[PDB]
Amino acid sequence: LIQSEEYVDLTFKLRGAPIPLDNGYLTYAALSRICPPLHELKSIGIHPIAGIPTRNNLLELTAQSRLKIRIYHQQIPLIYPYLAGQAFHIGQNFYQLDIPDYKPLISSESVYSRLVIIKGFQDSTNFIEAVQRQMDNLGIQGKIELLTRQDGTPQRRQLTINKEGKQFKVRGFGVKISELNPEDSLTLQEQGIGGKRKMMCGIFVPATRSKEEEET
RNA sequence: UUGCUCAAGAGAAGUCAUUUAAUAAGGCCACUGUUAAACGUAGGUGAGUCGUGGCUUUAUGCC
Repeated sequence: LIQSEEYVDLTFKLRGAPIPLDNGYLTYAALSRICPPLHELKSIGIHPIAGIPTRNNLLELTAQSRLKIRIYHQQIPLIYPYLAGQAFHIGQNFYQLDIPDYKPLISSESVYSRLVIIKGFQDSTNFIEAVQRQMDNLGIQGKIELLTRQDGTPQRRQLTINKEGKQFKVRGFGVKISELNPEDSLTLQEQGIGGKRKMMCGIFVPATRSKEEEET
């Protein structure tokens, strides 16, 4: 019920050809090529693109599909002229961004992260204690829950970094976090957890997306 | 047993051979969607994969 200050969500309407469901390095590299200053930013995150799933491991862009960026509201003039109204290419297709809209950061008792990556922690228990430690660093208190598939197993995801000729394997979990209170909820939403924040993973969102991800 | 009792209009046959509805035609010439305005002030979101790889002190974050 508390709208966070100093942090906003820059949302660009996204249109173009269908894209892989694991954009990650693809979208990040495209934006970095379009926006050189995006590479050197620190406290910025790119939202997972919202669109229905299509065949293979691709993702189809709808009219509601939009590129959303979480950024310090004073750092917008560093990337706005490079992104607002410009176009970026994923693979061989051209994608166009229009004038973005600002969305405030709302507090929620239960928050969700579709993907959390911590280096060197692959099992569930070590990952859980690592996220507890990360909460301890930021001084946030809450109960950690892991998103599960239809079989109840904790859900894992993989990030493919196509750096140079070799392709890289970075993997993590998707967690659901509640019992946060609005202040710590906003703190976790801005700060995020884990690494690879610009890599379309590690940021947070309300638990409605948690249930939606649980559905499929 | 009925002005009746019985009783095949039956056999066979190409409507055929040939013919351009053809020669010619501009839907054409003309039109202003003219003239004027303070944004005042308060309307929200749809979804994968499975066990360390180049930096960096395991850390923990970058590609």
